[PDB]
Amino acid sequence: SHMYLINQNGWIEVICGSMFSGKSEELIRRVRRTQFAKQHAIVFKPCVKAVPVSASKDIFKHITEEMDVIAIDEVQFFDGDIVEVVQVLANRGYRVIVAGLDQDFRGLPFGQVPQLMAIAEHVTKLQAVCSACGSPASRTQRLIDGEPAAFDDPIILVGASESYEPRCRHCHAVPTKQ
Amino acid sequence: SHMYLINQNGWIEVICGSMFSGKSEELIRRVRRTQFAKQHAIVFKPCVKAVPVSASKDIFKHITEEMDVIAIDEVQFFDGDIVEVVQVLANRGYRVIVAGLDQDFRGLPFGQVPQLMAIAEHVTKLQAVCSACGSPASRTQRLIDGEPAAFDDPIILVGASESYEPRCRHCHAVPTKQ
Amino acid sequence: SHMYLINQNGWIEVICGSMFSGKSEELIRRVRRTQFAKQHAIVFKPCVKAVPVSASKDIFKHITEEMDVIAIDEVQFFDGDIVEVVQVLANRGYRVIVAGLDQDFRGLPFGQVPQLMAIAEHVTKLQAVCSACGSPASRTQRLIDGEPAAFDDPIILVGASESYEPRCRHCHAVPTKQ
Amino acid sequence: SHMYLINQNGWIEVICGSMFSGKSEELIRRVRRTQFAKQHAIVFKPCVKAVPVSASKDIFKHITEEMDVIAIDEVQFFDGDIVEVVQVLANRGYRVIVAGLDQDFRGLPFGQVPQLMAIAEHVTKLQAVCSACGSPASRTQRLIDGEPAAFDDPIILVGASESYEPRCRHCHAVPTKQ
Ligand SMILES: Cc1cn([C@H]2C[C@H](O)[C@@H](CO)O2)c(=O)[nH]c1=O
Ligand SMILES: Cc1cn([C@H]2C[C@H](O)[C@@H](CO)O2)c(=O)[nH]c1=O
Ligand SMILES: Cc1cn([C@H]2C[C@H](O)[C@@H](CO)O2)c(=O)[nH]c1=O
Ligand SMILES: Cc1cn([C@H]2C[C@H](O)[C@@H](CO)O2)c(=O)[nH]c1=O
Ligand SMILES: [Zn+2]
Ligand SMILES: [Zn+2]
Ligand SMILES: [Zn+2]
Ligand SMILES: [Zn+2]
Repeated sequence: SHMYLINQNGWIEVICGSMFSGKSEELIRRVRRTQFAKQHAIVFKPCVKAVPVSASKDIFKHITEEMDVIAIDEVQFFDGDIVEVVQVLANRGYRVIVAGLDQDFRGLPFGQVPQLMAIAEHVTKLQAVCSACGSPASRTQRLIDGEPAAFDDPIILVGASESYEPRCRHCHAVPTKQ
Repeated sequence: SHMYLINQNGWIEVICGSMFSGKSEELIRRVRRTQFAKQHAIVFKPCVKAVPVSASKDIFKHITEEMDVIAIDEVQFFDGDIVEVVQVLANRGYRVIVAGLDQDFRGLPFGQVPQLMAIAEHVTKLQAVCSACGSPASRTQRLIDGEPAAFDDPIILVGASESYEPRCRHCHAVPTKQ
Repeated sequence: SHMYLINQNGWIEVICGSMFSGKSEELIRRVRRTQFAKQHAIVFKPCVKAVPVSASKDIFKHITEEMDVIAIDEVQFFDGDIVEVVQVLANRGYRVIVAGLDQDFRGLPFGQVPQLMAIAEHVTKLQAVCSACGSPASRTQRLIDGEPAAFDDPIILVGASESYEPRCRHCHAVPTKQ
Repeated sequence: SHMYLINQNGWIEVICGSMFSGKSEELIRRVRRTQFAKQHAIVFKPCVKAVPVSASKDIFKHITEEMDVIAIDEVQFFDGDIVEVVQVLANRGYRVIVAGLDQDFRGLPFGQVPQLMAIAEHVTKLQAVCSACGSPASRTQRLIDGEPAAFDDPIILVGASESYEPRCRHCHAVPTKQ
């Protein structure tokens, strides 16, 4: 015979975009509306309380039937389970709100974020303002001593303003070796 | 003869919605992207610095050719000039970002906000979560000692949580005399 | 004593923008999703069937308890009742979808559209592409024999391509007498 | 030495969602605004003119310096090159508009659509109305003789109403063997 688990009407909201676009601020705006309504919310991170986790499946250990809203920040960093983990959470009737980068510094899709964008009921893509020219940005520029990082430098490198900048595609510079 | 002033490509962004929807937080998110880009921003209020003003036309006194972005919060409160003031600012090439309530406590259009929504290049309408039932809110409920305010009580009454609550239309209650 | 009619969770969606932005096409897209779901829809116009009406209150005569979705096109043209008419429809539990111009040819708010934008749960503002320069348009330019219409010519003038064009604010030209 | 090709300010717009959500209609709305502005547009499909192509890289053969806008429908069907092909088109200064399913019938990410959603400047996710319950849909249900298709049936199966239906997640049924 065939098996069928009946999903509940939870859902997923994805917030994504380059660094500096206010993804985390928008996650928190949404979460805050939640509290004015007196719902129970929890926020997860890698490394209302914010709870660090080393694996996606660890999220389960921290959850209750009491809880209404599950937020996860910096999702690009989450492991390969994260797609399944959020699907199951939504299927259980939770509002799952998820924020992370769409693209790494090369302009390539970051981690499981594209998959989350695909399965999500709602997607919000935020833009920053380009540092070089003032028009809408859609990229994170990595700089090293003022110089644009090469296409071959590591995908993951934890940092902030000291290494990163928002740019439109025109101003985005990712040099390759020949 | 006929006169013609050539507008520049400034524009208007309206952020609106009931109390508690995060209008001001979203104004500030937008303004903050501005600073990461090193643009000059100013924020106006009734009663990056926040500058109180008693009339809309007073905004002009505080502006420069240096400045790039003009934000105005709590726009429902601004006088009858505000439509013209923002049109002229945009026409001068500024990015004008404006936040205020769409509706008063009766569910009726608040101040000049509907007109601003009409002339604006961008409109963003934010929703809170309903306090009574947990579904998307689109109204501000006024309560007085737990009781829903009558349709005849003043349009303007400055307050916060001690008198106000977000609700969907179903849960919104505005009683009338007979 | 005080009276209170309990609203149902109907709602309003406003679609607005300059001529040529595809307001009517988007109204119909939405309406069409409705039919794939086997809901009962009706469309109203001034002058699934499209039904002309000379007054807003006339809409009532054409409605049923069977019906689920009420669409109204060219709302700028509707009389002063239209705000109340749509509020009551929503309050009765209908999905009310409404399309019309945000601005007349002068760049001023058109009819009751700003009020509808204020009371609506959802607002969608569509942009066309500017004819003069190719960037996003937000205005309807009126031309008469190639020449930009004066600020004093009538507010209402029924027409299409033979008199009208979409423009950004920079390219929008509304001359005034001196 | 290192190589650097300077991108132009073209961009990508993704339109996605379940079957029946009006993706193609919205592609055409956008394309049509283009024509009112007198820009040169072309539309591509798998199998203003609509041009069938068997490989993504074939798109190049059909393009000019004259052309301004490149639309591609049913993108889930396009091969592994499509991400690169659209990146390069945007990088060359074209407005690239792309429409396809976010999810296959199992609720899993379809083809290269998630990657396109990640690299795109704009993402629009459209919802249909659920056939079973009338609330917003976010899934395509596959039915075979009235019965929900198993999780193991082929990923690709060309069809329309005779096999497919839009549903919310609650009503979506994808049975598995045990
Ligand atoms: C753009 C980018 C950011 N990051 C990191 C830097 C920050 O710590 C984090 C985004 O907040 O992601 C990468 O690891 N790789 C990248 O390509
Ligand atoms: C909803 C509502 C708010 N307000 C006030 C209360 C707050 O001070 C402000 C919104 O932040 O507006 C009114 O004056 N009238 C109203 O109907
Ligand atoms: C822009 C504009 C359009 N119209 C009319 C022309 C069209 O018939 C209709 C929009 O489809 O509105 C006006 O009457 N006044 C205006 O200012
Ligand atoms: C939902 C779904 C649609 N399709 C096909 C059916 C249609 O021909 C096309 C969407 O228009 O994609 C699949 O091949 N697999 C799927 O899972
Ligand atoms: Zn730039
Ligand atoms: Zn409610
Ligand atoms: Zn223009
Ligand atoms: Zn359903």
